[PDB]
Amino acid sequence: VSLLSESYNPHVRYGAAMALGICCAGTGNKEAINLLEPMTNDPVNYVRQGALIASALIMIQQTEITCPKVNQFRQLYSKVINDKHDDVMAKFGAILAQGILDAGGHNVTISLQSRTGHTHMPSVVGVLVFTQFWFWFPLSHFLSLAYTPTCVIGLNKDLKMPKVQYKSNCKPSTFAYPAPLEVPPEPNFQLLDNPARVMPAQLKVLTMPETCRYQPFKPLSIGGIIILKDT
Amino acid sequence: DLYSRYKKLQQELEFLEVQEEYIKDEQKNLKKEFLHAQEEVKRIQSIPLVIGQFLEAVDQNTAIVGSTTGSNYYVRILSTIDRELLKPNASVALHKHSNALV
Amino acid sequence: GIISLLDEDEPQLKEFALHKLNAVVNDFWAEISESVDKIEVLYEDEGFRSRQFAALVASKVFYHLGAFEESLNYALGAGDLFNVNDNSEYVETIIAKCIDHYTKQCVENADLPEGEKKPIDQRLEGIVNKMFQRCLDDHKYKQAIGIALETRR
Amino acid sequence: GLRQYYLSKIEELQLIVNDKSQNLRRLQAQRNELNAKVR
Amino acid sequence: PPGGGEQEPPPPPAPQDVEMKEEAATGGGSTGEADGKTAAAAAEHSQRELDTVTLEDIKEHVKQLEKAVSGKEPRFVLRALRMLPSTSRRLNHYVLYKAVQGFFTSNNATRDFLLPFLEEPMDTEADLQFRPRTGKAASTPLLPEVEAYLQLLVVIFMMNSKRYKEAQKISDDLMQKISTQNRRALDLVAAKCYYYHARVYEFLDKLDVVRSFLHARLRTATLRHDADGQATLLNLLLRNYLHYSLYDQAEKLVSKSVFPEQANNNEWARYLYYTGRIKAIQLEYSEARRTMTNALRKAPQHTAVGFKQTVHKLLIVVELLLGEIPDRLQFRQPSLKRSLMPYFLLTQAVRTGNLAKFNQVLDQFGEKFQADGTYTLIIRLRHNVIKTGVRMISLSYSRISLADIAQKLQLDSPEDAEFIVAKAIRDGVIEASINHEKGYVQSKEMIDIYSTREPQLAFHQRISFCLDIHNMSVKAMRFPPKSYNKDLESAEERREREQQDLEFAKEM
Amino acid sequence: MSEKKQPVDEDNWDDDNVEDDFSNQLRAELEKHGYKMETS
Repeated sequence: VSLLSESYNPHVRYGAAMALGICCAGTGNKEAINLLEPMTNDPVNYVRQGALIASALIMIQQTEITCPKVNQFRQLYSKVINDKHDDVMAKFGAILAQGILDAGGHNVTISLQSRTGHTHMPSVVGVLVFTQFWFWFPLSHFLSLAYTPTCVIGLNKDLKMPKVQYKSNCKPSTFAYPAPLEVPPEPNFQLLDNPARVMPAQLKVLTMPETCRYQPFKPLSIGGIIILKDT
Repeated sequence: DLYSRYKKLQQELEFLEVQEEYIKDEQKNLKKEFLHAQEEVKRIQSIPLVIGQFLEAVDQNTAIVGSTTGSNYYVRILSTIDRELLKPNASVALHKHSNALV
Repeated sequence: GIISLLDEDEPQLKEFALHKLNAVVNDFWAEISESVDKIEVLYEDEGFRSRQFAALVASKVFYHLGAFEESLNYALGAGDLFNVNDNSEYVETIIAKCIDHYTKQCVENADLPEGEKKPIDQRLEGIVNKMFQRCLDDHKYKQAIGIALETRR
Repeated sequence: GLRQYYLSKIEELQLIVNDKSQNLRRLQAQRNELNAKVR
Repeated sequence: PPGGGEQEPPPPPAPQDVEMKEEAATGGGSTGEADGKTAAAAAEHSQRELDTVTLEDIKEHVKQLEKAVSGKEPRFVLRALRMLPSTSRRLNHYVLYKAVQGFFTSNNATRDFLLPFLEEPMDTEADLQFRPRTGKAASTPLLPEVEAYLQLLVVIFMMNSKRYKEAQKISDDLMQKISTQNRRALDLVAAKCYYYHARVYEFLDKLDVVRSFLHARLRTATLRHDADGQATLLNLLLRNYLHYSLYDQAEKLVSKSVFPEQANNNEWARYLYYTGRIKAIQLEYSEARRTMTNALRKAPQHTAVGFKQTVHKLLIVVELLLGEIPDRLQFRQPSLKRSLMPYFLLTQAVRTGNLAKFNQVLDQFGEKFQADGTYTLIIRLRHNVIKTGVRMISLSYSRISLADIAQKLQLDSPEDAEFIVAKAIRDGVIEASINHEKGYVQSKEMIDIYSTREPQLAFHQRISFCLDIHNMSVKAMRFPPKSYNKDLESAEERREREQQDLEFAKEM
Repeated sequence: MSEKKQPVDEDNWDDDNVEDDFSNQLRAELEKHGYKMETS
């Protein structure tokens, strides 16, 4: 599609960016960010816009260690929304890209795909219906079906929360946060409760609870909810 | 594993067959597309045409002319002009506003 | 030179002719490569005892000259003399077509098995599960996990 | 055979990869020049 | 001793100076960039290997006092060459034996000492899996033995060194040649060692064993890989079968490997000659004079004495068979003064209409034409001489007696000069009638061959071909098209200034 | 480059065509015509 980013029309140049934005949005694709880097430079307002939409979808819940272009683009949405001489269509992808980029407090994410291999069809309908903001603006408000969490949940009975506190092993900077600035010696053992967010790339870096009273009967590989056998 | 080494490799021939035919479409497709653009540009040489006189060029296809208004300009030119038709002291044609060679 | 006595009409000199078709099948292999192909004459003849080995050496010489399925039909119809050796750079030549026509036919047998199926020449599937047991017994199960898909069975 | 039926199929395909690939390589830049002339 | 001591010690380090940067760089690139990386994209050690042939073709002549090549073998055979922590000492070992040549005395390899220079696939962790290293470190001593050849107590050392390289060649024939240029990189080494192999182990030894070994080498060729084994194994098959009279010309007709697909313009170039003499001995019907001409025009700038004499002779030898002849001796460089005079003296008789003048050549240099072995093709030219004569006279005179042409053609018999003339009518050549009763052979005046549609065919042969060479001047042309990075339309910030000042004039 | 295996080892051209045709023919005319004067 990078070859199609140089079409002589800005329509196919426009749809190329949303093609990457629907393909690689679950990944911090360094290649796709590399392709979307000059896509904001085009003299057409709506492909500058869709460059910001796909630039928002590529890096949700990604803090600076999946790819360093996150904070390269945080300054960029403010950079284009704080100009007066821009297009409303231009900065519209930025005011859009904020509510996309900080969705749910970095607790929800997109997923057109289960761990099982099956696709997540209401997220599929949510993104296809999300494409047609052209001819109705709250038509792409049908997006909440795409928002899916990234959190493990432990459980032992039909209702009772357990008290499990496991940790991690790998580089702990991956557990970075948004951390707003609000202007008017390193722990890798991240202890977690039952409703704790975790990156799917951080599902492999955690430690299983081996010292708690609880032990998971299931091998912990997916997030969501599992039985956590009290031992 | 040796088993994926042939199936995944005929997978990309099965993928690869749709690229040379597909741009083989584009050997003619931007010919028949391009000729739409080719005669399209000449609208500027409509009829409200003012007259300059060619003086010299800095480089290929960007030049300096002497207008019949008395002043001189650094102008651009139409590409289809045979450049070897230029310069006895060439009576040239200028756009009245954008002020380039016609 | 031994090609000259292929008109003896005594079923012992055909046998003696094929005595010299396996050890010396690299020099006048060039000679009888395109001129004489009377393998199918004695092979289809009622003269037995000498047709069994005849399709072997035609499967040798027709292999290298592009007559691959020609070497494959004679490869099937050559018999017990044919599959007796897997200690050469030649078993690689013949199972490359046998398991080829096997599984590319077995795609159509994944299409319509019921009716108009394979008239197998009883080794076309026999060396399949034979060498597949060699996969099962030569400790390789990254390929025993794979040829069991290759059969589509 | 895997060594001597199945590895006999890696030896054949790669030749079609390398030259039909290369024909595509020539043809795409051949289009790309024309795209430059277009825009 | 000052004379030896002032001209002999600089030879050793300056060949060491070039050999630490040509094939120590082929050591660092052809083993780490082919056995471990791609060499099909980077095949420069093939032509670098050509260079390490060419420099060493005329690099060594002498019996090597001061151990300037004879001390290289105790130097360069002690090689692990496994990995950089095992070759960082080998880079020192390129220097340490200079003290063995210079401070001490090394082992003077003089026709006897090659055996302790051969048994190192074991000494200090030498291997056989890096056959880009062990075939190059096979060839690199397999060359300088057999380069000067030294047929005095060197044929068995050469021979056993060929046995070791043949063990590497069998490991090449059997053991993991896929995608490594184990096969491909050592088809050049195998191919070039076929010539020293073929210049000790052909004419001095039995070639007919290398026939069946070469049929096996061709059998493992074309299955696993179709390049570089499809090429050399066929001229290298051809070169003594042509010298023989074996059937393998028609086997070369029915052969599949007749095309080896762009065989590197050296084997490919000569290959067309090697198939040209095939239809020479099997009766040129003007089929292969284009493949002789093509073999000639694909031949390089080196010297004519190699084979370019013999394609320069044989190329026309087949057109003397047709009847056509140009001036051959037009480029008197190093070819058109030495080896022509019997052969241009031959066609000097052919350009005459004389009969026994051909015999006056054929006795004069019957043996010189047997020195090459063309004489069986030379012997059949009396036919084209006499057809040259009958086209000459039949074109010249019109109503001429047959009782004149036997005497003028010194045929000594008019009674069958009815019959040579008669078959000259029969086979095509001349048309009109003989008054066999009278004796004059009349000939009609056939003019206006233009409206006869022959020169339209003389066009259309060349119309199509000239269109084709324009097509090839197109197809060879479009590789350049590259580095076309960005078709930038105008700008971005100056477009913002254009809409800015445009907004000023629009509010204005 | 140029290894080139060895199995064996104007001013000229207008002169070469007139060498072709003008090859072996009487070489020395000052006397041939002067002896055809009385014989012919």
